[PDB]
Amino acid sequence: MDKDEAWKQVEQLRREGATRIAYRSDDWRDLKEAWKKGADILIVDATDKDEAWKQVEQLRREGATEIAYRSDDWRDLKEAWKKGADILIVDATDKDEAWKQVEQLRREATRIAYRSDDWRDLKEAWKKGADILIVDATDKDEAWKQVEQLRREGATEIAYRSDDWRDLKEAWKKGADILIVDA
Repeated sequence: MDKDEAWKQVEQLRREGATRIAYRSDDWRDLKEAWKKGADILIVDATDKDEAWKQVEQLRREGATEIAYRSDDWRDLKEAWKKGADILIVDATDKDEAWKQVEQLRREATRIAYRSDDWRDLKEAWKKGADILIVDATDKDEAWKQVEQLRREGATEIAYRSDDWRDLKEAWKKGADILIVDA
């Protein structure tokens, strides 16, 4: 998970013409650089550091307009929204309480991004209101099959995550619109 390699993936996807590139990191400085290089969606992870909202705060001040935040903890997600995140990432393995909070805000504002390794799960989340459906099957055959099926279902804002721009480009070709470089 090397930053210089990650930035190069963003650069290559930009050269290929992608306009909805995302970048996942725990460091606002790394995210700011990815932003300058072509990433429009900046995902603050810091699933290790608690007050990772400090990172959201700094990116907000720097002027990024699409900041995402991942936590399984609805209280953390809500704080991140308050500090300027507009995309809250919830996971299939999360407690039901996580979606419950992000759904309240989504009605009122925020977008919900749902990560599952089962495409039928992702479809249900789409039907239940999720704005962004993240495919991250490490098997590429299965992952690209999930992207294809979500496109067939009409699910919108399909995302795929990889450390390799070539896999992201294949996902893009098959129907993914958001391409997450995992730094």
